[PDB]
Amino acid sequence: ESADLRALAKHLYDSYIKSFPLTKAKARAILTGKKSPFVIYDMNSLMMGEDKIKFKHITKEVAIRIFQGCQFRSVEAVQEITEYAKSIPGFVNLDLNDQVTLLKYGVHEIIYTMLASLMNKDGVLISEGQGFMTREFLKSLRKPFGDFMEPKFEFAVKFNALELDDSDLAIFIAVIILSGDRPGLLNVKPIEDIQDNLLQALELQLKLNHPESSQLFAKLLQKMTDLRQIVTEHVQLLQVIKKTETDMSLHPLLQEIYKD
Amino acid sequence: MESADLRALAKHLYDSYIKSFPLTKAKARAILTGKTTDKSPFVIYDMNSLMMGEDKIEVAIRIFQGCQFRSVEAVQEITEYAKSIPGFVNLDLNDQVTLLKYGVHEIIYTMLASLMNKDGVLISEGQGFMTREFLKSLRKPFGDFMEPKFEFAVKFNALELDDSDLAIFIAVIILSGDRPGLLNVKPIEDIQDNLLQALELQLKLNHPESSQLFAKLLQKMTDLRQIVTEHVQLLQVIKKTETDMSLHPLLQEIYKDL
Ligand SMILES: O=C(O)c1ccc(-c2nn(C(=O)c3c(Cl)cccc3C(F)(F)F)c3ccc(Cl)cc23)c(CNc2ccccc2)c1
Repeated sequence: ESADLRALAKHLYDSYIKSFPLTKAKARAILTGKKSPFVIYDMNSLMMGEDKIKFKHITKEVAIRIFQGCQFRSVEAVQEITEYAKSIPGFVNLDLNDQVTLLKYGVHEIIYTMLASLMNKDGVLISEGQGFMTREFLKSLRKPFGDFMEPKFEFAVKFNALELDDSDLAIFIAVIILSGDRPGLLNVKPIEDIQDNLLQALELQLKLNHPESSQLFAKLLQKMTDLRQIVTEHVQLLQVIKKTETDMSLHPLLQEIYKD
Repeated sequence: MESADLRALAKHLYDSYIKSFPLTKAKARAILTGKTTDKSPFVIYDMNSLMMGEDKIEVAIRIFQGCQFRSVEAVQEITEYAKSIPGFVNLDLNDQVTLLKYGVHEIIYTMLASLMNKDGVLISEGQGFMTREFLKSLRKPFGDFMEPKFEFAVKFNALELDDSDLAIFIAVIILSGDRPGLLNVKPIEDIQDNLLQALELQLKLNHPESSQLFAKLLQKMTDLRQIVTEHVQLLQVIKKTETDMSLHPLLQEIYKDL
């Protein structure tokens, strides 16, 4: 069934390109200077970026504005991921509650995984690659906002040293979604059955796409440990931001859209 | 590596695991499932039978200090095992220490699962058996100390690993190049690369019907990392509430800065 695993890999890659506008291939071409993006490195260039990079989220404090900007984009990504999951063979046949449970607990790990595609050591692409926020500008943010963003850079630097491309990541993402260990799942067996195929598919993909990179399969799986740990730490930052930043108050309809 | 070389590394590690850990999973299962009239444990399920166990083999504190002493013993055995992992003792000293500092706990809960079923845990080299319910009913935060380890053990034991498997898995845990503060990640990763290859072949040969067991076993490393985190936070809570309590220097040092 080797031919079958190559086929599943091809299916997921095609769906991945369609579901996610800014591919890792495209983002790397932009970061490496290969139509140049707008750069945000201080407060003034941010003010000129809102009226130039036309962020879809301007509705008075700067660090809050950035954090909520990250929140809005993440809510957009949850919809893109939801559309991608539907293409995973077997996903839409699962019990409806279980699909909702797999997406509820998986989007956070997928977002961080995919955010690494947009980062280098020096910053992160934004607005489908038209803007660029420097690591230094993010690390220097006041309050606990400065420490929210630096962990994602540290993880992305380690993670990106694996040198995965989009065809690799498309299967990795599918594998995260089909985690049979999410709390409250009603029928674990078909989820773990699908994950086995995706796991076979990822293993073959990495041997063929990285024949020199020994044990790349194992090493990528160990990155799920790091992902789970950073999602957990991130949650505890939200609780602190909710309970300390009353300036982080929103319009009730807005609070409601962004509560997840 | 060549298959014959990986089999040789697997055999070396199994051999050293038998030498370093006196109570193997094989022995613990023979005691837990029994039929054996020579290996039968005394069962501790309440306060009185605990008192009768003292004459055969605050209450919640005594138990906690019991786990602490056994934990130090486990660290000693794990440290003796690590020394046998080819390449380990040639590494920079600080990294040897760093690998053990972050590795021993994940290995302790791994091997603790061998001593557990759904109903309790072997103790005192298999001569006793403390029920899960009795531990869950301990007062203050102590009742919540041991139950996460049970939840992991039930799932982990469903993998049906034996000792030859665990020996290689334990080795892979120690040689993690992602531990905070490592100075020379490359030589650690080259060793883990060999150990990961050895584990792959071993699980394929010993569990050929167990699809993707290699992948499933590695994902269990996620669950280990989370239970270590919870344990540490409980220790900080007990430290600030029981000032009469005290820790072993080996344990003291493992918990400083995660
Ligand atoms: O394109 C994406 O998929 C994408 C996804 C996440 C982020 C981003 N999210 N984020 C969070 O805190 C966060 C995460 Cl990880 C997960 C869930 C909720 C949150 C929440 F709610 F808190 F925001 C960051 C913290 C630090 C950094 Cl450097 C980036 C992030 C970004 C960065 N911005 C962006 C804006 C426009 C266009 C492209 C990019 C992009």
